Amino acid sequence: YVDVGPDSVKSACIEVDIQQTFFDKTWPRPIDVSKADGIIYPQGRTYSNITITYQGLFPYQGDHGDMYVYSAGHATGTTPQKLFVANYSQDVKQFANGFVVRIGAAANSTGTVIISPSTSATIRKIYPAFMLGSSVGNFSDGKMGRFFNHTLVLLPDGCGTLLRAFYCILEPRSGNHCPAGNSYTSFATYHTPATDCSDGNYNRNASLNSFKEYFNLRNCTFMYTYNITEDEILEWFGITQTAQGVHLFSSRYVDLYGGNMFQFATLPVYDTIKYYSIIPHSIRSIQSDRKAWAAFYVYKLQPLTFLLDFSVDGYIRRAIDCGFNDLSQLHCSYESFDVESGVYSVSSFEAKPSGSVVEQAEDTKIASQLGNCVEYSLYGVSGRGVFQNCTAVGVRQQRFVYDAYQNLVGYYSDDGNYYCLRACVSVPVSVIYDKETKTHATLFGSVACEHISSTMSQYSRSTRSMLKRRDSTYGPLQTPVGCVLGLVNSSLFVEDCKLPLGQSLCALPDTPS
Amino acid sequence: DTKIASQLGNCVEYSLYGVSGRGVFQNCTAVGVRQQRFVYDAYQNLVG
Repeated sequence: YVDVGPDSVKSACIEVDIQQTFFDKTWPRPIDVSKADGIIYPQGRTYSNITITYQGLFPYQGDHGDMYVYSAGHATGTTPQKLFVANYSQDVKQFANGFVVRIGAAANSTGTVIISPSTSATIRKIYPAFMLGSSVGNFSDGKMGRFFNHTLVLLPDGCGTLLRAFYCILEPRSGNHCPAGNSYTSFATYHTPATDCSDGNYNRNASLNSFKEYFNLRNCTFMYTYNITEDEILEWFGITQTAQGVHLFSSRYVDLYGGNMFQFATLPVYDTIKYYSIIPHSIRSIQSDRKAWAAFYVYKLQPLTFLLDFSVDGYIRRAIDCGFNDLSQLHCSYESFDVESGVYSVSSFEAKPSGSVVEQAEDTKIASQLGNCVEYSLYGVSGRGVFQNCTAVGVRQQRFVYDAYQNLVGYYSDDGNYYCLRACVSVPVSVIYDKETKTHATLFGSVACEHISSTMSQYSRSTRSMLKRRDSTYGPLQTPVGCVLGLVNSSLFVEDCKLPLGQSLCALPDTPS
Repeated sequence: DTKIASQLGNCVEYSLYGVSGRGVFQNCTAVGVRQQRFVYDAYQNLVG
């Protein structure tokens, strides 16, 4: 196995007190895909200033992320005391095709100390620590997140210039406040800047040793280290896993300023990751010497279709999340960032089915539900639709009434009633776009505004929120063509808007640019 | 294995780290992101 060096000498662990309520903050950071936020650059290829479609793992455009903040622990007077940390050790997540993170975003600004927030200390970048593995479970004290067999460990040591990676078995310790002891609270790691991080000799074992104080390193199959340098700039990092092993990505090695991720490193581990957690960390800084740290964010990767706007230098500068909006769908369908003005049909709303209705004499509450849009099963015949009580048509005894295209028109039930079956009402959608003002509006067809609402139970794709920035302040408007949003009854008479809606209606622009 | 690692401009068969094809090479101004090596067009032909 790997030469881990010495085991920890001290038996007892420094006590960890959970101060999680101090860390409740709301500094959300939605992905800006038009700035290429979170974009992982394509593997093994480059391009010129051409725009292409691409398929790969990406963050959702609407994702605000999960936010975590590291802080200094307890100290008083001129000395360190007990650790005062967030409850992040309990935050076990289901791994889901990798994730990406944003680091140091609030650098070159000020924040608060959090645990003693009234100080209003300036904030600086701090690097995250992580644990990944195939299985989790309870600690001996019932605490969440004990990892089993071998686990991945990612920790910076001391100052941000050194990163270490491990694949090893963790061993619980029987000391005071330690994982096999009965005084255990929560695992955490720490850095002690008063003696660590010396300017002529940064403590390259600092955080690993504080890690070792809670978990012994046994059976270690992989260890790697990486060289980093200090910089206040925002950084991107990510993790994915394939049959080739874990892949590590970063912006730092290649694209420090644009922020596109590149294939920084890979790992030999072929064990599939099922679970992921963040290792909580704290600083053992002296009470007067406290320094606040910039917020840290995590976003999940997803198998999505995107436009990518490559620069003349091969860098991705803009991107479009194709499924995010109806407007985004049009940009992807024409492969462009500058679609011509017009009225365009887009994907329709489905309906969204309710609870199932089942009849099958041979389990007891919903044998009927007269009129909605439900899934059903009728003696092994299945489908979905709206039932309505109506006048008898076909020969009862044979039950199922069909049309010439073999669709179930109706049903004679075991209550003696004939029910008409009309499937469900999908709602067609089109959007009005003007390129010159870069504004838009929508039309729902002849369905009528009685069935339209500010949020929808019916579902197609993601959201219509780009319209709703103005259109959630208005009612739907009934017109002769259809129900619309954002259209305003001006009652003007205009010869030609170049955006006719049919009949005699016309979608006039707000006064041109 | 050691004599024709380059031949600047004719019409040659080539192999570049397992990528193969044939064509004329010409020394020209840099375009794509170096590190990724292979520059492609929208139809996935090796531009450079």
